[PDB]
Amino acid sequence: VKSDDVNGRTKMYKNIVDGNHQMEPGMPESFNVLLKEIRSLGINIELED
Amino acid sequence: LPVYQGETTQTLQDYLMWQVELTPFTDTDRAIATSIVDAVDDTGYLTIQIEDIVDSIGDDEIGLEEVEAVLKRIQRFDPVGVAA
Amino acid sequence: REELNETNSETKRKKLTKRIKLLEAFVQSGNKPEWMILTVLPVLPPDLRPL
Repeated sequence: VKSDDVNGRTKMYKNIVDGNHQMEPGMPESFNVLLKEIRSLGINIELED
Repeated sequence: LPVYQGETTQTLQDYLMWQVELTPFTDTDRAIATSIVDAVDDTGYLTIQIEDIVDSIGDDEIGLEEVEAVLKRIQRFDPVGVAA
Repeated sequence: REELNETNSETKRKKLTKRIKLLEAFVQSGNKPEWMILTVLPVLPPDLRPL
């Protein structure tokens, strides 16, 4: 929660208003952006399990 | 410095899209609200009517009643009288 | 491997088994080494390059 990417800000606000108080691990959204990198995905041996 | 942006919460048409994303709605309701918001001209009114969105989608599931309901839920959120 | 096994010295022990291990790893890697100078290049998303 505590920074900048307002993308899950909407989800956080909706969950809190619902009192859901829930979050999704997802990816460093910025490391998902670093995959966007990945030498342009050049390095994607990423064996997500 | 990945991208750039302007006034927010006050986020322009995208502020309406977010206030739509800031309320509880299903996938179809959100999609129709987004069709209403993205189809809004520089004057603030709904640039493309429900019929244009239905024709572009070509989806029978999205109907005039459902589209009208989703737009009326998005008639006055941020600010009042958007997608006029 | 043959050179390291036969040619053994203070300097012969070094600078070559490193090459042997690098080759063994690259074999374990399996990718075409020609990737060092590639054939395609990433281009920034517009939402990756700012103003």
